[PDB]
Amino acid sequence: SHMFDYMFKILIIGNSSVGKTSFLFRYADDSFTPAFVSTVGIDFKVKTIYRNDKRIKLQIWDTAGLERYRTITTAYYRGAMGFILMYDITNEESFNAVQDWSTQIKTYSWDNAQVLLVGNKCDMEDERVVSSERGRQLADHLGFEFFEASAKDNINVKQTFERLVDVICEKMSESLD
Amino acid sequence: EELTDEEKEIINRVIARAEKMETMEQERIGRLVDRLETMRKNVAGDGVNRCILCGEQLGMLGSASVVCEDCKKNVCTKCGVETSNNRPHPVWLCKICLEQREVWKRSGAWFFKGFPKQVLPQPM
Ligand SMILES: Nc1nc2c(ncn2[C@@H]2O[C@H](COP(=O)(O)OP(=O)(O)OP(=O)(O)O)[C@@H](O)[C@H]2O)c(=O)[nH]1
Ligand SMILES: [Mg+2]
Ligand SMILES: [Zn+2]
Ligand SMILES: [Zn+2]
Repeated sequence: SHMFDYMFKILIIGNSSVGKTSFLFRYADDSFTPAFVSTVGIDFKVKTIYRNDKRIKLQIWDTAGLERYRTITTAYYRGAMGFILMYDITNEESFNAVQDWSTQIKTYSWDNAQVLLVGNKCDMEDERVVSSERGRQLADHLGFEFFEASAKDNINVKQTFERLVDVICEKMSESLD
Repeated sequence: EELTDEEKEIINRVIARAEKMETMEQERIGRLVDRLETMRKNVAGDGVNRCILCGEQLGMLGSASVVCEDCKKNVCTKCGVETSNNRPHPVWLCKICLEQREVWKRSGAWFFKGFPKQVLPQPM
């Protein structure tokens, strides 16, 4: 039965072009591509890691941000243990959408679902429109952990997934007496 | 909604290889669950005067005893496992409930508080 202890299903959601797929390809295969191929519906990758004295298999789903595939992507929420809700730090709209995605999560997912708010592209400090203090402030107001990172320059990305994983592990440990 | 050309064709693939992963997950969990049931069937005691697992009496027979935090039955120190964290007065678990927790964790049931069924077929 393979060589692992747990399997965590993780979904990455947020407006189109915020860099959801890139964030994935950088964590999985460690590869960035300035090109922009909008994702068709959904897709996923598998990655086994060894953390907290446990072999963990991560099934990481990459969802389409376009309102077009809402119904098909939301159908996969109910199985998720953790979410990565990201926005572009150089795009006000994507950041304004956060509140909505938050609702989207409350509706189609279970309660223990852990959520991490990620402000991507923190390498483009020249085109920054959202301040760290605002993202942080929103994160606190929604009860989510906050991270600012960049797929392109592999920064704070691994630390994002690792925090998700540990957060889920602690909820697991808390669910037992 | 909207229409969908060959996009379906692109999506069904992902679905297909996701459903195949679900099949294997059911086999991994199935083995864990089945092993556990067998342990349950081998309960010989009542948890009252005689240990719940083996069936040997408790008390002046020289057999120490404890109460299991999860099923509330009495178990001898032999069929029991002293669990311990960073706080005095540790909780005990009978061997079956200890395995129960391992299953509830490794299968993801701890999350859904049970075993769910994600039936997401392919849109032909
Ligand atoms: N500068 C910079 N660009 C990034 C970063 N991450 C992604 N991009 C770029 O942002 C654009 C879109 O990236 P994707 O990863 O395709 O975003 P997406 O949200 O998954 O797209 P949808 O599937 O349509 O939702 C691409 O042109 C990437 O090269 C980053 O950290 N920094
Ligand atoms: Mg994409
Ligand atoms: Zn016994
Ligand atoms: Zn017990």
